[PDB]
Amino acid sequence: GKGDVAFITKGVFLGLGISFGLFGLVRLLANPETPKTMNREWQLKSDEYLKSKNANPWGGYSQVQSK
Amino acid sequence: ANKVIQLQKIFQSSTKPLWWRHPRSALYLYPFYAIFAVAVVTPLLYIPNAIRGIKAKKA
Amino acid sequence: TIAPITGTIKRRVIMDIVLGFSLGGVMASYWWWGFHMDKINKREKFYAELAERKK
Amino acid sequence: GRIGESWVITEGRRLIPEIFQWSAVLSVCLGWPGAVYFFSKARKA
Amino acid sequence: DEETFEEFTARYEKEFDEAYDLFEVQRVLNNCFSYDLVPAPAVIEKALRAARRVNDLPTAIRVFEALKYKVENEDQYKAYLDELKDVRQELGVPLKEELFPS
Amino acid sequence: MVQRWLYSTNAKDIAVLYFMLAIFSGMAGTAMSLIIRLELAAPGSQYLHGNSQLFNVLVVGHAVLMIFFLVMPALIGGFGNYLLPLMIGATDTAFPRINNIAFWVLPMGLVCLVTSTLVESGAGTGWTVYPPLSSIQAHSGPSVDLAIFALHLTSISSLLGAINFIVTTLNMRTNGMTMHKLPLFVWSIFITAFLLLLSLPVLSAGITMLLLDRNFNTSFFEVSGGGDPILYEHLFWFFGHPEVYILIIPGFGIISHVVSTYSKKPVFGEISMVYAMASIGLLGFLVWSHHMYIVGLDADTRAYFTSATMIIAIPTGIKIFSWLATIHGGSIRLATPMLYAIAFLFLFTMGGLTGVALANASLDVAFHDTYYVVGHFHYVLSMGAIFSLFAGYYYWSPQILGLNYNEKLAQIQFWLIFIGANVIFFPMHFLGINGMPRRIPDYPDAFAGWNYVASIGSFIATLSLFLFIYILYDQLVNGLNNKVNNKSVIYNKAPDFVESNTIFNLNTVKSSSIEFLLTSPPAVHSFNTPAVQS
Amino acid sequence: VHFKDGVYENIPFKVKGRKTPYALSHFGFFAIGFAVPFVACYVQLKKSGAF
Amino acid sequence: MTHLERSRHQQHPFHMVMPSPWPIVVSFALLSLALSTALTMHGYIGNMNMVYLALFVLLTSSILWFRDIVAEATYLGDHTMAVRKGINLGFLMFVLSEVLIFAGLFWAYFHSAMSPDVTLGACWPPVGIEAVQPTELPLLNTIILLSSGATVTYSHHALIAGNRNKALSGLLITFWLIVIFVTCQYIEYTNAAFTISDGVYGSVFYAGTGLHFLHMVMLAAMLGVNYWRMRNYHLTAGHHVGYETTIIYTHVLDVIWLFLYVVFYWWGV
Amino acid sequence: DVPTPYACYFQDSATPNQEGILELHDNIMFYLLVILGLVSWMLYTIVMTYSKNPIAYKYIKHGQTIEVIWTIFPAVILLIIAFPSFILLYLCDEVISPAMTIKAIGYQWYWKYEYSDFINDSGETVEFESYVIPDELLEEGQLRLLDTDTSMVVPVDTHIRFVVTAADVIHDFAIPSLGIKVDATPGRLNQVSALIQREGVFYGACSELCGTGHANMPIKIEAVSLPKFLEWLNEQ
Ligand code: HEA
Ligand code: HEA
Ligand code: CUA
Ligand SMILES: [Ca+2]
Ligand SMILES: [Cu+2]
Ligand SMILES: [Mg+2]
Repeated sequence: GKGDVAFITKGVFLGLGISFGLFGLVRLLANPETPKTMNREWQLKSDEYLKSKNANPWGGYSQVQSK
Repeated sequence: ANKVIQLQKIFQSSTKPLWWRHPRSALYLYPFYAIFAVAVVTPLLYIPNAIRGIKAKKA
Repeated sequence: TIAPITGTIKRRVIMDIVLGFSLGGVMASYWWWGFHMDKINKREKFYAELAERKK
Repeated sequence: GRIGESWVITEGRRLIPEIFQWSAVLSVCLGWPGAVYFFSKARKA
Repeated sequence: DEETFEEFTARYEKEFDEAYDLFEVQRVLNNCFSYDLVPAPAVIEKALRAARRVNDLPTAIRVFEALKYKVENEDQYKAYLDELKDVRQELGVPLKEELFPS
Repeated sequence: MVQRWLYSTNAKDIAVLYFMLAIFSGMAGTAMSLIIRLELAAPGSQYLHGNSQLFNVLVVGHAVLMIFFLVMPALIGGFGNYLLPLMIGATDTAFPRINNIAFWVLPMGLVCLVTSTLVESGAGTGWTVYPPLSSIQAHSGPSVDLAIFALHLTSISSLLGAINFIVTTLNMRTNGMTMHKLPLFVWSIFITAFLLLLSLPVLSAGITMLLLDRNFNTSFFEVSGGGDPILYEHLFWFFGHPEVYILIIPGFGIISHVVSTYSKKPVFGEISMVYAMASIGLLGFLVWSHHMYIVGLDADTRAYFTSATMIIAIPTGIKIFSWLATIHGGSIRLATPMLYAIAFLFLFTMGGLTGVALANASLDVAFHDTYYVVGHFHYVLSMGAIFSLFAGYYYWSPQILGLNYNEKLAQIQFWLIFIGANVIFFPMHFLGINGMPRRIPDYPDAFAGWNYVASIGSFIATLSLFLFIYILYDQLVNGLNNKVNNKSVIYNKAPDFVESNTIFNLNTVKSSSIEFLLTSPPAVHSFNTPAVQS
Repeated sequence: VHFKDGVYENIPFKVKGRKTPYALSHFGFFAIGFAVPFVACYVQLKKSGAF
Repeated sequence: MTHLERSRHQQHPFHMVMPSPWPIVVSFALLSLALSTALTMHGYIGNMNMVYLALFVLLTSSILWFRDIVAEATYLGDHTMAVRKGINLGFLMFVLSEVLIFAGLFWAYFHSAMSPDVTLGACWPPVGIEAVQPTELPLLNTIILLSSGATVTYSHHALIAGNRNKALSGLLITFWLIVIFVTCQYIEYTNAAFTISDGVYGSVFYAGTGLHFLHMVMLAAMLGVNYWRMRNYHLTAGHHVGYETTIIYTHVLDVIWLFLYVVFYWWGV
Repeated sequence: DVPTPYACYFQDSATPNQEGILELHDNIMFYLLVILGLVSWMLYTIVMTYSKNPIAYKYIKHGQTIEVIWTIFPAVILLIIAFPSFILLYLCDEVISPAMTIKAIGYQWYWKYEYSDFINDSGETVEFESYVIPDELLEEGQLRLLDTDTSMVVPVDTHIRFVVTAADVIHDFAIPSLGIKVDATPGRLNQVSALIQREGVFYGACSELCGTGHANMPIKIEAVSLPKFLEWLNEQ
């Protein structure tokens, strides 16, 4: 009644934002060093190998997902 | 020796709890609480050595 | 007169069930003939070009 | 008798917008990972 | 129920005639509009006279609100309003749209 | 104060002790799942410094706590012991000291499970504690013994409560209530108690066999000695599929109550719902080897088991079509139990359709021990049984507590858990169909993309759990004021369209069960004279 | 035994008339439950030399 | 009777049990038993005194619970007809649960025997294992069980028929025959070639018949308490339900011993 | 052949078993999407046209002429999805005239492969253990938690029979793009077949909880042509 749909829309978006922010703040407490394979150069050098071995022909083989 | 009416007249006309209403209940109930009180807390004393990893002396 | 107006939930559930089967049918037919029969064709043109790369 | 507007008109003008609303709600309820993949770096954009 | 429409009207005419207070006329009106048919004009007329006997005016307005919600068109509603007009003006009940105009 | 709660003998007190333990252990299992899902967020060691044994121990604790210490003592232990005597008109359960020991053996299972975690390394074996990993060669120490004793004490509780339930609804029904005129929740607890009584023996036999194998040098599942671990798989899963139908059948009863009272029309074909529940319970004993499709059975074995696993889609389909038919043509009052029931009716069917994908042993070679299976069962568990559990709480809490909850906060909590659970468990099908295996603390780097979004959704789910904790606090403190102001729904049924606001006031509650006619918080002696029914 | 009826007498814990705030008991009941796996994690990481 | 005096009773036939400490006492005894055996199995406790104390506390707490049940049924008159029907139904569900435990054990035997391993030699009973022959002592053990049922049947029907000496003597004969069976099983277990560690054969054999042995020693205990309560006039001619449960228990232990006999001693040799 | 980031479908098939598994999965998913569209459309339209309905049709309880229909119609759709499933089930079990056997024994956190046919000029059985390359010794470009130090090499267009067992606990020899999943239990020997249709390299992993090294236990299969297989086998 009279603007409680708006309240339980704002509360849902606020809960999503608080969850994203606290997820970020406890991702800041993880291991400081990601594995060596999670950069762009390693993944291009793995797609090198996969192209040489004809991997995943009709789908895709490319492994690059990081920067 | 057919004491059942005489015991009905005690168990129904009583104020005490049901496990206390017999005359011989102080002979069962007072040792049992001591035996129970050591039986439930002595493994709880060995819980920290089991966490630390200290085995008992056997040799 | 006013002729009897009866049975609107009958024809309503009949059109609702028919519409539900038709919407599920167009979703599933898109699934098959647009995703599955693209994956199949990308697979089989690879196998048919392999069977000529082997002469 | 069949007084009034036809039932195909009466229920088409009710069922037509709810088809589109169902399509929108179903595609946001199922295709929400497409919105993450579109902004992920694996798309190379 | 394997009921025909005519058995429905003859059941609910004599069901409205035997209601004796406001609980009963509202109850009978509820469980006659809770079917998959708009009631015939005769049983709506019997419902109006029954709400007259119990002397409650908003139930005789809610009758017309209920059949507005119950018919398929607005021309079926206007057909009810045509030949239910005489009993409505005789009892003197207003329709809700002309009572609370938006 | 010690005689009402320690020496307890009324079912309505043992039910709230069950509920307190259930929500405590659910906080424990949700914390364990948060640690699991936080470690799984990215490749490499993140929070547990390597140490995959600790990951496996946490997975064991998460599964055992959430199944045997949240869903069973919540649904069966709380709701059955509270509501089945009140809905059959019984003054109490038959055998009430049994009903008290069936609660008080659960904190003891909890403390032995927690010290199973604290001794040498914990039992990291899965919740299906398979030998030879669960043996004495691969798991040295008292960890697995204490986990087996936790399962023993929980099986003692759920067997004694099952005997209690069967006898108290075959014997203590009030004086108009034939078996055909039972509520659907009573039929749920009834059929669940038979499944418990028929299935918990074989589990107790199998894990006592395992315990004797570990400690008494006997060889039931030791290969160098004549054993076979496939015998453990058979003896476990003959309990294990009846266990998961035990988890869901009271959920079916709760949903059939909620959907009917918020559609304001009765359930479409009630006796066919009873027949469907009984058929699910009967057929659940014939399907146990669909968890054993890979172990090396024959082809005709697997053909029968696909057939029998497939033909349980018929009574569940009858139930779900009946739920859609009993909301069709209704007057839906969108309250929080109704929101949870509609979310059940969608997400449970999605989990069941992935279940019939898994039912084909031809296809289950592509999906066994993958995260696809994890997606199926976490759908039908944390969106079937947890959603029906939340529906039962929001449906019965103000009646049986006397205190209303904040309605807007409840709907915020619902939408947050409905978003968050979807975000956890929907990408698991993508991971499982691409080949990601189960029970791994670390994965290849190609699985990072959906694992990250799943652990983002994990925080939404636990945020809604924290909101639920605050909803409990606001209900316990301000629950008498929520009736006065407009922060809560006081009547779960509105007046009918021609029912006056004053004619509604003499008949405020219109229910088909006794639970909503009682005094709020119900009396210590409900039914002094027996209730009567035509 | 005849027990008390009413609104707050069905729960084993005290809510209204307390010398301490109720939120203490309420949130410390659940923070212990949320904190059992962290005690588990701490002792099984101190046993494995990671701390 | 008048309304004023009918209002001083219960209006419904069901036992509203008084609050009792033995549920939480037996629960803590099961805790102490679990925590004691899981630490003496792995050497964190020196001797078996903790396990002995825990089993003793468990047994005495169960005895005090049964004493209170006897007190309610005899000295307070709380067991009406509906309560009797409920107790009989609960005991029937209990014996169905135990028959299902034995069905799991028979499944274990059959899964080891229907097609055995290669490490025993595609053989049943395995090579080197000297199996117990079904003719000597287990035949006497079937005879003294089929006869124990025949004794307890006339003891029951003479309890109904008004006889006192013909029921007490039949109960005494039943109890002594049960302890004859238990001592004969002890003699077989001592003079058996294989042990419980001698492979899967000794495992399944001693599991099945040792669970039956434990059920028979509890059967001897409840036959003894039925003799005590019949001599001390607790049991009556129309209201003897613990006796009836013991009769049901004898007649299901008889048929599961027969299944153990024909499976473990005839088909499996 | 290898998982890709953000993927949502199967890996690309390499055997007829996996390419049949994909078709059966899509055929099941067809009717599954029909049923999902039906129940989601009903669940949408009911709560969007009866949430604003003030009169509930409270006398609809039986529906006899349509309860039989929604009992019968799930059964015939079960029959339709069960017709190809039985054909695939009874096609994938026959291991008829294979040209190669390979044993795969799962130890705790390595696999041990054993070509046992003595088609060599050496005439002796070929075995080797394949361990995961640890993360600190990965040379650059290698796939983490997938690459091994030694490999299992198999010729193409050859019926191969994998005989799978274990040594201490239960493992699982699983390669998804080949579509083989087979439990290695320490008592028995299972078998699967494959026919590799294209050369390449296909990865898999232990899909059964082995313990604390369960994630560190991969499978790597190089399928080559038969000359290159022979020249590989001539060494090891
Ligand atoms: C009861 C069933 C149940 C529930 C609810 C959950 C809930 C969750 N589970 Fe899990 N899970 C299992 C049963 C369950 N799980 C089982 C059986 C396994 C197998 C273990 C094995 O492989 O051996 C498993 C394993 C498992 C895996 C696979 C990991 C692996 O294979 O090793 C993952 C993946 O991240 C996971 C995560 C989660 C997450 C993030 C939640 C989140 O959904 C948590 C969010 C849920 C809530 C917030 C619920 C509300 C909380 C309450 C306390 C309800 C209170 C309400 C009242 C009391 C009225 N759990
Ligand atoms: C809440 C408990 C629960 C419920 C209700 C179910 C329901 C079902 N489950 Fe599930 N399952 C689990 C809990 C549950 N499951 C757990 C815990 C595991 C993993 C254990 C472990 O490994 O640790 C598991 C894993 C599991 C496996 C093992 C796979 C593997 O481990 O490799 C299989 C195999 O067949 C299976 C199938 C099914 C089927 C066919 C149903 C059916 O009952 C579903 C029926 C419902 C529907 C079918 C949808 C509604 C119907 C219609 C809309 C009608 C029209 C539809 C059709 C005609 C198809 N599930
Ligand atoms: Cu080998 Cu897991
Ligand atoms: Ca990780
Ligand atoms: Cu199952
Ligand atoms: Mg497996």
